[PDB]
Amino acid sequence: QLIHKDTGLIKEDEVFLGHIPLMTEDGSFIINGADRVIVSQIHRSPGV
Amino acid sequence: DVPSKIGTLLDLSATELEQVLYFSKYIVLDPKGAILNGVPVEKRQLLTDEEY
Amino acid sequence: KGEDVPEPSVPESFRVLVKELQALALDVQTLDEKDNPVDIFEGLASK
Amino acid sequence: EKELLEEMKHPSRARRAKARKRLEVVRAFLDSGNRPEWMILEAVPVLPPDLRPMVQVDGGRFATSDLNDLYRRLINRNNRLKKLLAQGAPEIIIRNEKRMLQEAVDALLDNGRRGAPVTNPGSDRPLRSLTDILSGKQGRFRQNLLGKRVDYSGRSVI
Amino acid sequence: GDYLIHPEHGVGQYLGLETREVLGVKRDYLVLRYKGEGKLYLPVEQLPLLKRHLAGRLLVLQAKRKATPGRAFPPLPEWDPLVEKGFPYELTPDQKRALEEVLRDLESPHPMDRLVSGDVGFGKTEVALRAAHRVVGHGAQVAFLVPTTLLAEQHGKTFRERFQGLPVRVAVLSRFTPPKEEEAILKGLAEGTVDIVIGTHRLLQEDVRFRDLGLLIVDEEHRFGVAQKERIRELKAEVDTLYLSATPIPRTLYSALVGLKDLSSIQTPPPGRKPIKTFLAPFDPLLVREAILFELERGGKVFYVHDRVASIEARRRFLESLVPEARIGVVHGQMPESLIEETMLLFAEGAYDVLLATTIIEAGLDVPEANTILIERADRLGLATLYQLRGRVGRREEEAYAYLFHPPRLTEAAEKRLAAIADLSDLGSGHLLAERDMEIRGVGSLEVYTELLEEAIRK
Amino acid sequence: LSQFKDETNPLSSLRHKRRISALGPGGLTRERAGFDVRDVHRTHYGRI
DNA sequence: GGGTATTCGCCGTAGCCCAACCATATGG
DNA sequence: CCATATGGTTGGGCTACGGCGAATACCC
Repeated sequence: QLIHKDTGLIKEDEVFLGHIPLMTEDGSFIINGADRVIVSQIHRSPGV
Repeated sequence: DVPSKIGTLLDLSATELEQVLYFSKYIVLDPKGAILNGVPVEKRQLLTDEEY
Repeated sequence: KGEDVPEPSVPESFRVLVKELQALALDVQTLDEKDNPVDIFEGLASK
Repeated sequence: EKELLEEMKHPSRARRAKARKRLEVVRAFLDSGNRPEWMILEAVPVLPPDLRPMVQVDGGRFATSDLNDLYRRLINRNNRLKKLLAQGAPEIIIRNEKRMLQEAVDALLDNGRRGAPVTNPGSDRPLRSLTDILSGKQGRFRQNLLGKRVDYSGRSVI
Repeated sequence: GDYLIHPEHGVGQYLGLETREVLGVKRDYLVLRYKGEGKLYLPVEQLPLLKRHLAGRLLVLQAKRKATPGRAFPPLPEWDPLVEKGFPYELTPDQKRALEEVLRDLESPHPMDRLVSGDVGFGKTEVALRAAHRVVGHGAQVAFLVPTTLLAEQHGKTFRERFQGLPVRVAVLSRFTPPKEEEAILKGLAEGTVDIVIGTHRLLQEDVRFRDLGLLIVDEEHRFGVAQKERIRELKAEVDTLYLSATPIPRTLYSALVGLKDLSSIQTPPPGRKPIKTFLAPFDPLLVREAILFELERGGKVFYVHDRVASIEARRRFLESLVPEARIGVVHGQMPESLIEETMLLFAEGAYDVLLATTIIEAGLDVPEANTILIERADRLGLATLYQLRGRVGRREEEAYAYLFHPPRLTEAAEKRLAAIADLSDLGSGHLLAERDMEIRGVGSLEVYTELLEEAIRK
Repeated sequence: LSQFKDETNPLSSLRHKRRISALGPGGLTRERAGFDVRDVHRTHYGRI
């Protein structure tokens, strides 16, 4: 949404914003034909 | 390398050779009977180029 | 040809050390025990 | 060295140590018989091209030895200074170019000790110095003299 | 639900009204979708801003033009003497050797395919003049192209000067030619009452006819245009053409000019056409102070160029803050040309001192007293302009000084390009070889060349 | 974590999916790695 | 000043932007 | 009727820890 603060120029504009890889039905990731996998990370939680 | 050989023998630092080698300060090679503005000139003493 | 190998003389690795040392423009006094500078090339590439 | 010995007779142990270090240097130059005037460089060597092999890969690209393009930079520096001295230029350009030539020597000997490592433009890994050819694991000592591959060998399981 | 003649964003569609949310304010807007759904909902208060509604053809053609020689122009031992006596001046023996060499190629029936880097000296139209009087020696016409109207003017001037008492009909046709006289010249070269036609893009655009298209003088074709080269090829139905393109195409055809096009340049610049003191450098304003001090010591004139979109004027105001002494203008174009010639006569009157020009086209004169030149964006340029600047600074025997300002050293191809600019002293083929190196860097097939050349013979 | 997907068997793929880790950009290093990042706390019981 | 740890530091560990040129639009 | 302003066409060119150390103040 182009919303000019002083003008009020209202231009709605959808934009193409990249090609997002999709997790497959089993859950994998074909990347460049090849198959990736992501191992989930643990770390210390935030807080006090 | 630490120390610098020029800074070893001619008793200076990397900044001083930075000034004389890469042209930021003059160093006097002959005092020529001059004066370093009240204090006299003495060989191996740094000096800015405009003041030179 | 079916013989034993020859025996390598002054090392060519050590030669390329001498070459890069002179590329840093340094003297190496490679010598015998009696101070003969044995040019390992024996005059191959030395004037 | 006499007054350095006088400082050795002077009780200031700190200045004793400093004059002692400088005395070690000057004593080493004395027994060495070296001329300390040789520490200023004029006669730049030339590396033989088998030692700096710019041999070409299949796809046009090369075994780009970084010191060769550094040598090119130095040649342009030298000839720029030569033509600048050959015309009676104003001194500021002369001084700037002499300084830049000094930078060229400084980066060629070892890039990135004074200032940043000037890489190839369009790249950020540096130009592998002659010291880098010498020093380091991939440097001459550790790489080329301590670990290698071998012909007439085999490998299987037991 | 209505179309719109919308001024400032093209096609508009009034699709009703939109009462939309300014953050607290319900202003009214118009439902407007544009070209590619330009979904602007402008405030309705701006009511007046809205009203309610490939080359292989020419390759095989020029290959056949290679495969078909055509007519010869025999040497005509009165026609070239008739013009040749009229030149009261020495010619370069290199250029004279090239002159009678390409005249011998005119005597060949083959299509004359010559390039010569004859740039500045003892009349550089002179070879074209005597070749043209051979061409009209058989009455054939002389097409003459040009990069710009001013050079066309100057060359047709020199043709008129050469042909005062010689009936070789020259005529200029471009933008500045009056329209009745434009089609008069079009009809006349169409009638053969004109022998030499002169001008820029209009000649390629204006529908021309040739009684006998004998000569086609092209010159510095890189700025004339590569598609304009193809329009020349359209106007090249098997004719014989002259190329003084000293500054050539950037090796999209210039390496192909090696081999088939006759590379007949002249060398040996006049020792007395001496170089200018080149100083490639970074920028520093104190060196500028020194240089302009030298130029006011000689009382000369100053060249400094600005090519960036940034304000020529506030830059000039910064200069005047540094240098309140001189009097500087702004020769950014997009101006009425009265201002242009007024600046010309202001640097003739010379109380104006620093020519803040902005193009080598805007530096298209060599003022004699302009004996310094200051360039800061030569990285973002091209070499022909560079030594045209070099050829536009300094009168002879006045040792001018070229100052070139480049603090960024981060454009390695352009860096060594400026290096191989500033190494060159003067026109000792560094024109040629510097262009050679440049276009080697610029672009960087005989198999399909002679292959389809054979089937062109089969045609 | 952009790891090569392994498919030596279905169990290999499954265990590779169910693998979890403690390293990564923002994980830890092997240099200062002690035993607290190596031993098993009592709170891992029935948990890991 | 001679000597004391000290305390923390350093080193090591892929975008226009104009330049000619042309026709297109317009008020005295 | 001409002019000056519009814009269109290429042209051509480029963009956080550890060991030692080094000031760091400090005892008599």
